[PDB]
Amino acid sequence: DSQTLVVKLGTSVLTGGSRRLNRAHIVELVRQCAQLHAAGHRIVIVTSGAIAAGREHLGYPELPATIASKQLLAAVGQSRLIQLWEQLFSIYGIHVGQMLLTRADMEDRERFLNARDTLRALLDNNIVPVINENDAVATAEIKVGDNDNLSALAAILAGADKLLLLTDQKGLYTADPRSNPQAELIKDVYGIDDALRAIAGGMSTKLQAADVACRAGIDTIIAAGSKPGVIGDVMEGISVGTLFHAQATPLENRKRWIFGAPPAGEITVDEGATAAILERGSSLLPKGIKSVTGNFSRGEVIRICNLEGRDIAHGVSRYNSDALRRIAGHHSQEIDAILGYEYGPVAVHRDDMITR
Amino acid sequence: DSQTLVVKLGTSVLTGGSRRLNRAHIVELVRQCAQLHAAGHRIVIVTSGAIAAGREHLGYPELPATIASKQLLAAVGQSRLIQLWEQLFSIYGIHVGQMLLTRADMEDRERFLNARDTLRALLDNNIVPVINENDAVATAEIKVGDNDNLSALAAILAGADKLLLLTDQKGLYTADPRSNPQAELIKDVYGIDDALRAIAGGMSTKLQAADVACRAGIDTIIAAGSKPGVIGDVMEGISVGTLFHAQATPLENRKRWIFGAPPAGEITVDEGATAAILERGSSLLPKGIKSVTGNFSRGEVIRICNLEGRDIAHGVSRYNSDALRRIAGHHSQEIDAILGYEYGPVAVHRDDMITR
Amino acid sequence: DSQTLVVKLGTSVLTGGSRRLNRAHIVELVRQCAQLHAAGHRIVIVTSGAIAAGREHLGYPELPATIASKQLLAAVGQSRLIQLWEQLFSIYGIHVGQMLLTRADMEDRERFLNARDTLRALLDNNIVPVINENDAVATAEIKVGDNDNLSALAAILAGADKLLLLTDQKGLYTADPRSNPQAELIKDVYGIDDALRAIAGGMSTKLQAADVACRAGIDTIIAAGSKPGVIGDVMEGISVGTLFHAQATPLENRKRWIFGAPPAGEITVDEGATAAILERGSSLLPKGIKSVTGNFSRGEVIRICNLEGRDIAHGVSRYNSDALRRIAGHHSQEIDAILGYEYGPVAVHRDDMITR
Amino acid sequence: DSQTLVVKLGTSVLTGGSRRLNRAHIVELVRQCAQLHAAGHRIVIVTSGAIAAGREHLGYPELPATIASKQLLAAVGQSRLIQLWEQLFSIYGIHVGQMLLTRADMEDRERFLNARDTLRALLDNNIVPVINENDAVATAEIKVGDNDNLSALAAILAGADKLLLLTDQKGLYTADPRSNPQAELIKDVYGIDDALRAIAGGMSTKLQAADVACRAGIDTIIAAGSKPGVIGDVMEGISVGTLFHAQATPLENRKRWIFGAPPAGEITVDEGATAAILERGSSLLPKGIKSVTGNFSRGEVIRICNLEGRDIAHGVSRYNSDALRRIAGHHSQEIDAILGYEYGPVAVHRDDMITR
Amino acid sequence: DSQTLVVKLGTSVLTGGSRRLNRAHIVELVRQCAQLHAAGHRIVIVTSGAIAAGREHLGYPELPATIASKQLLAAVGQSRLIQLWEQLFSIYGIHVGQMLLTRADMEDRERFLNARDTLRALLDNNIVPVINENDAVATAEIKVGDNDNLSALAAILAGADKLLLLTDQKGLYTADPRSNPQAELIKDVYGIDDALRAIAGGMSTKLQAADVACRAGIDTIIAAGSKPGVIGDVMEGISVGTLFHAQATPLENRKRWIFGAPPAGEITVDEGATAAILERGSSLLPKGIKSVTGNFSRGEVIRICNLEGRDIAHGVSRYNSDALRRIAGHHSQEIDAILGYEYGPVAVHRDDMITR
Repeated sequence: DSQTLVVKLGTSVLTGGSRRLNRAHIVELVRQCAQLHAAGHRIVIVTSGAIAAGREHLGYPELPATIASKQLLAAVGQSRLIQLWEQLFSIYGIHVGQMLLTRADMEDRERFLNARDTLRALLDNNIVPVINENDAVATAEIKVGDNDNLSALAAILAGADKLLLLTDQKGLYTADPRSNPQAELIKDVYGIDDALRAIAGGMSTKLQAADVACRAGIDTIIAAGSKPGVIGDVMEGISVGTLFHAQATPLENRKRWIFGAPPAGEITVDEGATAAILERGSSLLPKGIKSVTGNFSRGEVIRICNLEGRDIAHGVSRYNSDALRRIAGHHSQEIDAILGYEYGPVAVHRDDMITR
Repeated sequence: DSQTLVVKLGTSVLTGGSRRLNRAHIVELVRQCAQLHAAGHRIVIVTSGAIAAGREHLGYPELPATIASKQLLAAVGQSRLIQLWEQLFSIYGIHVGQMLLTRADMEDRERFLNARDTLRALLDNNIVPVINENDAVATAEIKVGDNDNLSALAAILAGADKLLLLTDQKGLYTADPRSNPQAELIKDVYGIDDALRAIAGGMSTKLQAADVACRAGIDTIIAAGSKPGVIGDVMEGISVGTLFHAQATPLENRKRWIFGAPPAGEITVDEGATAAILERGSSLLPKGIKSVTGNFSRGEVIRICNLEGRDIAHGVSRYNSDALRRIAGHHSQEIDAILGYEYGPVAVHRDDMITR
Repeated sequence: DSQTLVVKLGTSVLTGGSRRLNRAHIVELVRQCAQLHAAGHRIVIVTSGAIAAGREHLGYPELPATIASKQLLAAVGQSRLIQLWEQLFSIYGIHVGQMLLTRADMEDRERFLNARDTLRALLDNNIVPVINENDAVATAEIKVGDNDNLSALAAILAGADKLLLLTDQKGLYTADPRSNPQAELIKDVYGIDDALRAIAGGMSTKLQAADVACRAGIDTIIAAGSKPGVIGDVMEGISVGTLFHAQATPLENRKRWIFGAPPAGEITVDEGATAAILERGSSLLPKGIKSVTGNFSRGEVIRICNLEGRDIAHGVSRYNSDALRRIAGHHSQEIDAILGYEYGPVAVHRDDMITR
Repeated sequence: DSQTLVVKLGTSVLTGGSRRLNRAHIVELVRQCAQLHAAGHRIVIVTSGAIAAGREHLGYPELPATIASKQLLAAVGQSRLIQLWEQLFSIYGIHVGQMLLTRADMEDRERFLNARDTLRALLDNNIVPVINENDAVATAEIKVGDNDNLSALAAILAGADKLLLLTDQKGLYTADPRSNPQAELIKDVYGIDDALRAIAGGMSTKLQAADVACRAGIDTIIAAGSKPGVIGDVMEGISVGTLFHAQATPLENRKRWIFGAPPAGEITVDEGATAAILERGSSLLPKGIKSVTGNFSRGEVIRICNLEGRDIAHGVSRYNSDALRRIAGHHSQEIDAILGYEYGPVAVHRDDMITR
Repeated sequence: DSQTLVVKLGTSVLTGGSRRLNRAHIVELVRQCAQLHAAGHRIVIVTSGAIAAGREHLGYPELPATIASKQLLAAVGQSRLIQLWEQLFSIYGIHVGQMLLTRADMEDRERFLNARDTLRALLDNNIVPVINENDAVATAEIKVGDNDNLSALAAILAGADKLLLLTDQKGLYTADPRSNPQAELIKDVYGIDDALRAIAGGMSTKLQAADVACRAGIDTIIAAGSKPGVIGDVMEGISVGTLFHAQATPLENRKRWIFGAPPAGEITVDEGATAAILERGSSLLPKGIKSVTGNFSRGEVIRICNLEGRDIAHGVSRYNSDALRRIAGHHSQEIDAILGYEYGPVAVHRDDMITR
């Protein structure tokens, strides 16, 4: 039962509050993640703290406290941090891939598909992808976000089963633990309500990310990074901190994604392909394509109809309208010859359409 | 209560029986050693497996099975292994210094003193020294030995309190554990006897090293590398394997070292340094020297006598006879100007002399 | 026509007088050496400046000006310098190997043979050997030498054709170039006479090294490191600086080495082996051996005589007397089975004997 | 949704009725299997016809028609056929492993476990295992069986989802197709009854194997080898021939396997391990073992009880009683050190007990 | 004077201590075996090292150190090693047959007979049988045995005259050759005793195999694989290593085998067959069979009595009781017609019977 887990590490966890990175905690977490990976699970890491790496690499220079200095430090520390991550993960024989993503890329239909394909390839080739925010084109408000929303976006993109948010605190408490001895850590949360938001006054960003993940059908866990073996316990299901149960199911999220917008086009599908899609729930092949109507790009939701014209399914196109028209009615092995490139042997994946 | 601990790691422990180094076990042991170092103790590491590092670095070439190939692989793997040790120890902010030693250097009087000085400087500057055998000028008869005797020699050189020999077995057993369910692990050994040698049939080299270490007053412990927290337990004194108690005391070993060979010279000492040596057991400074007789080199044992001629102490010279003659009666700050170099402010250290 | 070249790089050349290594000059020299290596020649590098690398790696600490500090710095600088050398040589796809040597090993009969075998293996497997001085057991007087004599010793050990000593000066001048405008660069030297040592007043160590190398039949060239393409021009025979012609031939040096000491033993050789040795000048195999008389270690010069008893040749034994006695009369492929190790298929190599 | 499919190929299918193997059909089936493997599935191949390979390799000698000749031909053709299979599978970059199994081995408790572990390793390392019957120790009656029962045994061992029995005929017919034009191929069979046995008079062996597989909870399909794309259609679920539905569930088969015999021993399990087994259904670790009672070998079903002695589960031991006693209470990484070998880090796998 | 020889080659001999098979040594040994085969003798080869072949074929993958990995490697190395053996033997025009056997097969009465018949057919058709342990169903303790006991079992099965065990050492030594120069090679051994077992400490397995072979009346020789022409000298009779003379005679071994267990049945034999058995020592034919009493399987020891009921001989049945009952009193040419198969033209072979 292999599962996909996304781990978010804040700068406070990585540095321990100091000016530099604390590599002992990082290597312990890497050991736990390597155990999980060897167990057969898929791990995706979202990290931060490139500024500390940049400061360390430059010999801690005396720079003015401007956003330009922060951008410079982030630019150097991106490379420095990826190098550190690969050095630490090479101890257990695990390769690391770098991903620089922004929210605008998530919004775009085609860029989302490209990022999903790249991440899926990375995961299928047993490579742990390290995902950070592209600070080259980011703003200060995005910098204050600390990749919290980015973690939820990455979890949605990867289709992960659990999302773990490591922080300094043990999780969510009923009241202030310092003032109230009776204040207790909340264990299970089923619905994020305004009362919970009032209780926790970047914990608010963590709650927002947890709500976003839960609305997509992904369980969210908030725990303390300093807790030993926290990742393994989260993987096993043992309670270590505040848990946010998934409000919906992944199929609901797929329906929401497919039917969120009206179709941008329609294509004609032969009878055999129609039967395969309906009876067996198979993906759509370019051979069964008979006619392409309208104009659209790769990743846009399109309408699928049989020869009779009846709506049979709604799905996401893996090719643009022109390419689909050109490769219609050909064997999947000739797509590269016809187009000069290939996005895969299928026109619409089975998991990417809703049959109706 | 700072103590000096020497850890010996065979190729079996490092590689786990494979063709390549297993870095998970090594990083765990490094974590334990770093905890001990942070606790304030001094750690010296004797390592092997340069051949494995050389094989891995060269892309595993198909070299002929010859001693020349082994020397080739050792030459490359020395640098590769020191690099690996430095990378692993830098995680906890600890620097690593390389030292290559042979038994011939230990036998020599002057080279022993030079190696001791280098190791003492490394230990005083909070740097973990990594000791290996110089395979460029080595022979196969010690290549089969796997640094077992070199570990004891290094323990003697460093003035260590405990010597730990990590191995595959849990230690020493009364009988064969496989054949005899009643066979149990021997916990304490006070005198290495012929019966013990007959019991263990390469445990023989480890027994010889343990005997050599115990004869010099150093406790020897044999344990299993795979045992979790072995180094910490050994440091605390908890029983984890076969323990060989020290048959002698460090004072006895010093007496043996001083009186092992006849004095190679004699020096004359004024009354002030005589009172310093006798009443307080202080070291000897070049100011107190009045006359130097005989020819000797650095490290030779010399005879110390007062103005009358009565013998007061025997000690190990830190300068050769010519240098002592040239710097006699001068302040310690002028040694560098007079000679062009210096070996310290004292002519004979208090710990290298025996008052009588 | 492959040739063996030994390049000695002092600390002044490596650092340019600064406190840290200047990697631009080093990478240029590495480019020249890589060109020569790809051309089919054999390159041996004698380096220095470990103290600079140790200072740089430690963050330039405020160590007291003591020899203990120098040894402390060298202990880390050795590893750092070898890492730098391998990084620079890996650009041109050339592997490197570390060899730590002392003059005492060169004086020894057996350690000399072991070092020669290791170096020959390194050279035959297309690996550039980097030779330095073992500072763990070295003295201050050796430290002030700066590997001038070690360079000549390594040149003799490697059987090199040319020894190149890079320095700051352009070469050797008849008079002081600064004071006397007409003072010019001496081009060729045929004998190091008293006048030459009078002219050059640390140039004296370089003259001593050149004398040692030329006495063994190796051409010594003194040039300036900053000169562009100096190594290539030295290889092609162009004049770039003072050249010291070889006073003797390698055959004369071999005779001096063989007949320097009386033979330590004697062996009896078959008539077939006699025919191989006398007419054809071949090596000696263990099959032809019948009786070994006397006790000797590996590397000792022994006497070879036929069955009737007359001397035929004197050579250097590759095995000790006991091993030769045990393996005499067996095929060369059984040596490992008989002894548990081997030093090669021949008992006395052709180049290590003088037929008479 | 990866699935494990076992394909059995008879001699008639491989040779097409000729004296020699017909490699065109074999390479077509290999192409289909390679497509399935690249799709992410697991394939196990049971083959025959080694006698034909032996005849072809020996140049078709004129041997007497005795069982000894057939045994010799099988002995040569085993190697020849494995070589042919690996050559054909290397075209698509798939490695092939050979396993020789007999029914008596499956009957043994320990040999069954060893074979299962070997097959699981082969499948997990993406290697197609080719399974045949060891004809060296087999009898003539076993030879007439044509690996039909062996195919079902291998399917049970691998835990396959479907079993395909290629044959000359299209499958099972209601009547004789030649005599009766109204005779039709039976598509689905839910229970093998005596009427079906009477209908088909080695088709009977095929029915026996199908019944054995169905009673184990594995679907059995009988089709014609000459049918194009038969394997792909079979795995996709398209009907191509007689289908035998699974009478029982895999959990029923596991219960039958576990409770077939009374436990041969009992062990004591700590409270934490008891909670892990009960609450989470995890496997048993050697650390949680507290006492081993009775004598048993690896693979035997044993009784698991908590500290209170209550019977909590029944499972299959991966180690013998002596090894379990010796390694009880130790961390899994020390099993190899204690025993000299390791059967895995767990005592009993979670799939290998029934919690009660 | 044709003789049968069994040669056992350990992994150390095959690989020379490296990670891969050294084919020069193997081809030399194959050349010697081919010369012997051409001379008219019979050769049986027992080999190991499938793990090395599996590692080489799979591109030396990085597998975890577990017995599962060893089984995975062996599953491919078996085919690779058989292919290598047949490739090397085809140079001299000799075919090779594969035989996978285990000790349990030797224990079984009928499997022993089947293996003996297969091996006899292979030998009679000038095919060298290559024998290895079936690692699919083997245990770790079987792997550590290195086919030593299996070699003796195969020698017993084949009825070989000599058994040759190639090893790294030159043979059995009175004392340690390294420590004691007076230690010499024990040329002849007539009885394996406690002192011999104490002298040699995997030499113990070799001694056990030699004892087993000697008690069966087969000479055992331990020599060094690297020795040139060892196989030819062994066949000729030259002393190349420790020789273990046969303690018993083949007739004694046959009597021990026959009378090891009481007869499982009895048959009635006509007077002509009785006369042939007693006077001429001929084998028993199905024609002379008069009655079959009791039930038994092929290979079981049965009791032979004449018409009067007097016991005449004890032998081993080549058929089961039912088959003998069915074919009793019929000609040998009709056995195949009656049974559909034939185990030979005789009921009990003369060499398998003991007249009494």
